[PDB]
Amino acid sequence: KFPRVKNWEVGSITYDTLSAQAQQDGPCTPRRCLGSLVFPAPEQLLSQARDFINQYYSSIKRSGSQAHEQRLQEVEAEVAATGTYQLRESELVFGAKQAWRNAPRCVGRIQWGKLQVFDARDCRSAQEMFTYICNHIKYATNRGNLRSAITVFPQRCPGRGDFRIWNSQLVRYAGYRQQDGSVRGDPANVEITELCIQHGWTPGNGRFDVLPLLLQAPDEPPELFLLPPELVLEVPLEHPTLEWFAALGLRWYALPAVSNMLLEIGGLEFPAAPFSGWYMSTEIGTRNLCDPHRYNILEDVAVCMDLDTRTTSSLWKDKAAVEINVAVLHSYQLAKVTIVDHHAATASFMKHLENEQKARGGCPADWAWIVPPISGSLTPVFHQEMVNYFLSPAFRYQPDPW
Amino acid sequence: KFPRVKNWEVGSITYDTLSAQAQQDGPCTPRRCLGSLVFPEQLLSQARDFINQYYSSIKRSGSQAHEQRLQEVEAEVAATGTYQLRESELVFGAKQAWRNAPRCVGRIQWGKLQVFDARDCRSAQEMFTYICNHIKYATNRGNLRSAITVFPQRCPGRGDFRIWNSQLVRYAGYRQQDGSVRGDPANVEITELCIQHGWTPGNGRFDVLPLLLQAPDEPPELFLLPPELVLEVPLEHPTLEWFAALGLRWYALPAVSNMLLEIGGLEFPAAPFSGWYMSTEIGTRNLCDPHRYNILEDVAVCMDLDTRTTSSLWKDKAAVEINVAVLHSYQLAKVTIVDHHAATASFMKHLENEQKARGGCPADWAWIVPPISGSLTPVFHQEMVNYFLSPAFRYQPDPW
Ligand code: HEM
Ligand code: HEM
Ligand SMILES: Cc1cc(N)nc(COc2cc(CCN3CCC(F)CC3)cc(F)c2F)c1
Ligand SMILES: Cc1cc(N)nc(COc2cc(CCN3CCC(F)CC3)cc(F)c2F)c1
Ligand SMILES: C[C@H](O)[C@H](O)[C@H]1CNc2nc(N)[nH]c(=O)c2N1
Ligand SMILES: C[C@H](O)[C@H](O)[C@H]1CNc2nc(N)[nH]c(=O)c2N1
Ligand SMILES: [Ca+2]
Ligand SMILES: [Ca+2]
Ligand SMILES: [Cl-]
Ligand SMILES: [Cl-]
Ligand SMILES: [Gd]
Ligand SMILES: [Zn+2]
Repeated sequence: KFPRVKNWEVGSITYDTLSAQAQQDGPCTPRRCLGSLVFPAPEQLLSQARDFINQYYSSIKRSGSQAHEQRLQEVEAEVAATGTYQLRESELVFGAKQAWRNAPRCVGRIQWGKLQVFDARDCRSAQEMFTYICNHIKYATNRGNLRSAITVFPQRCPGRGDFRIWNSQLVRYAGYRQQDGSVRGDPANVEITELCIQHGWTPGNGRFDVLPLLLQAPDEPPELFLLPPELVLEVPLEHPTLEWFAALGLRWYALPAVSNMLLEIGGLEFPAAPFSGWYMSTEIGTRNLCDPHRYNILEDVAVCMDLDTRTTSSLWKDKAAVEINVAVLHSYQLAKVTIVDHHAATASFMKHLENEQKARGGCPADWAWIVPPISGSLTPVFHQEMVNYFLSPAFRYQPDPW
Repeated sequence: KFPRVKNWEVGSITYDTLSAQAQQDGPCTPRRCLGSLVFPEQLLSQARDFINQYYSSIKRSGSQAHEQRLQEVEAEVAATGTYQLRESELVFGAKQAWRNAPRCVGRIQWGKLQVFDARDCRSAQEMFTYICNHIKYATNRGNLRSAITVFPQRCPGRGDFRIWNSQLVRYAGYRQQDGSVRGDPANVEITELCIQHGWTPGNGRFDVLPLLLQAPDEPPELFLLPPELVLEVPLEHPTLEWFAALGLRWYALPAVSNMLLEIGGLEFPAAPFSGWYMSTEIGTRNLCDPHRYNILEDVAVCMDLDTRTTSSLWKDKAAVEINVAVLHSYQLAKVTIVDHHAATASFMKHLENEQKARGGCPADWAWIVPPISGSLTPVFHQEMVNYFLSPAFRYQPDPW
């Protein structure tokens, strides 16, 4: 049939009929589920192009119209002559919003229809690429009143290299491999930090050194660009009632801007299409600051809190982590930088699921990524069964360009 | 063909070679993953493969004893349509079924399991006696001890032994003409069955239900558990003195009673098992789930938390203190309990042991990761592979 999906908080039941439209296959089989893994041609292009055009003309309630038939005929002829085609500008906007809407691991998809799409398909150099990125960062940051945005650089085409942003995000803190084997700064960024240095970047020695951008124009080594400090909004972390917390000297940046995914629309591939929204506080407070392999501050906050860290049964870890998340939310609200906490984010996502159930009969969702990393069952998505599948247009992971 | 499995905290890689022996099929397809759903004579080949497991396990594979049990079960199935496990095979099967349970974080303990053979049971009155012995043994005055009691297997033409209750110890749930529930909302159905089959309903929030035991082809029989048999822990907080006044309690012994145990093609629809609690089961799920006791906002109000904005994390702060209360109250009463940090660390060790022992371990990430402080535990960062091995515990249709 169709997967029967239950919400255990309410007792309610839906069927995900949308999953039957899934194209690209996932990693699970009847023998074994791999849902927990992080990373698990004209006729095929036309089939994807056709389906996307159908999606576009459905969205504007013009299916089967003359304009619909003619755009299909047009895409066919371009593919027949060139082996590829070009999106109309309207199709690109629609495609990027659909890719977000289709992203199973994104809890912020209530917002998918409110996405500023910057068309950078006529970009020609790394320098111009940097200008686009700075305007993106300026637009999206908006002095702390964050606006979702994506900039789409030229599509992959035969006979020419890709545009690529080497950095995984537009704003990342350096992670300097200390000589012991430890890291100063963000350990997630040791590799890209070493690539920046190797490409001419004079490194700092702080824990919150903003990395430069390594931008790759087609058939070119990456070129290094320093973000103007006034462009990179940061929030000093303090706690509303733990006054020593500010002395920890913690900071995070305003703008989460993923820059290393591939955007796929109607068979066309955009290997450089950085996108940004605003943070959910648990990404900063729990993951970025408390992961053992990230900044790993949990035990130092707990010790400062004078918690009994000798036994796990005191739940000092849970107490310290809550306060770190309180500090993150308080600090962003204090600095007037958009942020959403995980209760509000997951409530909005439940509303997204209900909208998508009526709109499309389902919503691809990756439960382990939608459930926040603290307080899981205190949010409503915990009790919501979810079906994970791949729709297109899509954001996709891609090999690192080096 | 062998799934690569990464630990993101350490960077370590293993390959799950055990998944290739997945006996049955799970709910997932290449088209769509359904891992988050709670409920997704040829009997000879099952029986054969289990016997091979058993003798491989005692390093007697292909031996004379192996070849003899083989032909024995063959002849038994030919004579009777079913066959009987040797007592030791039953012990090995019960332990394996636990060991193969992907959603159980407690499997570091899988080798210590007291198996109680009740296959000689008939009538519900005998069920009740086997069950009180289990309960007394497993409770052990708060020094909790894992156990299973195996009742007679399903066989053709004969009815089934069924414990109608989902656990041996369940709190009642009652409704009123404001729609709400007093007691445990999860037990409204079993509670009205007990009423309909005789039981006199209390009016409390922690009224222990009676047992509805059913022998083959008779109706289920009410049995009341003796009060001195069901060890409960009044919940108090080490520093929030008003917490005691909320009158919260839970019971010592988690004893699942409604799952089907499957061994070498045989099926036991009544084989209750028990361990001890992980504290987040009580403090987070049973007390704080919106459809269970749902006490979170009650506690937050008593903590003078700001419940009118989500961003004060009042739900998170209240939940931690409820779990602290649970841990403190079980320790004070000297009832075995384990916190989610210690439990997930032990499961990591179990994964390492199982990787060496059989090249993998079926694990359902969504159930291994605790419902609070997820990424603060090491299992959050451990990729896992979920598949079905046999012997196994399975869900089964309710007996009505
Ligand atoms: C506006 C507020 C937004 C919020 C609160 C939000 C939140 C999140 C969170 C918490 C995750 C999990 C990431 C992780 O833990 O690694 C995620 C993933 C993701 N987000 Fe959203 N996001 C927002 C905007 C966007 C936008 C504007 C796009 C694209 C246009 C987008 C696309 C994605 C994708 C593709 C992923 C999945 C990456 C992966 O598969 O690992 N998000 N988001
Ligand atoms: C001894 C300490 C034990 C601990 C701390 C423990 C912990 C847990 C937890 C937290 C779950 C998830 C259940 C839920 O949240 O709904 C679970 C499931 C399970 N346990 Fe264990 N358990 C223990 C003993 C046992 C024993 C002795 C058996 C059988 C011999 C067993 C068999 C199972 C099975 C079959 C499940 C899956 C049930 C489901 O799908 O919800 N467990 N356990
Ligand atoms: C727009 C937006 C808003 C918001 N609030 N949050 C996000 C976070 O989006 C992503 C986060 C990550 C984390 C890196 N993750 C670590 C382990 C492995 F290295 C795999 C990569 C990866 C990724 F691909 C993402 F898309 C995005
Ligand atoms: C021995 C032991 C120790 C321990 N510490 N914990 C457990 C908990 O084992 C189980 C928990 C549940 C959750 C119930 N829930 C009801 C609503 C729906 F029907 C889905 C299931 C079901 C179940 F079948 C279990 F086995 C067992
Ligand atoms: C092993 C596991 O899949 C991995 O650590 C995942 C789990 N869920 C997650 N969920 C989110 N939102 N982000 C993550 O990085 C992860 N990590
Ligand atoms: C929808 C979701 O799969 C369901 O609520 C699961 C999630 N993980 C769980 N994990 C545990 N330990 N116990 C549960 O009951 C659940 N419920
Ligand atoms: Ca009324
Ligand atoms: Ca108040
Ligand atoms: Cl991040
Ligand atoms: Cl329980
Ligand atoms: Gd203070
Ligand atoms: Zn799956």
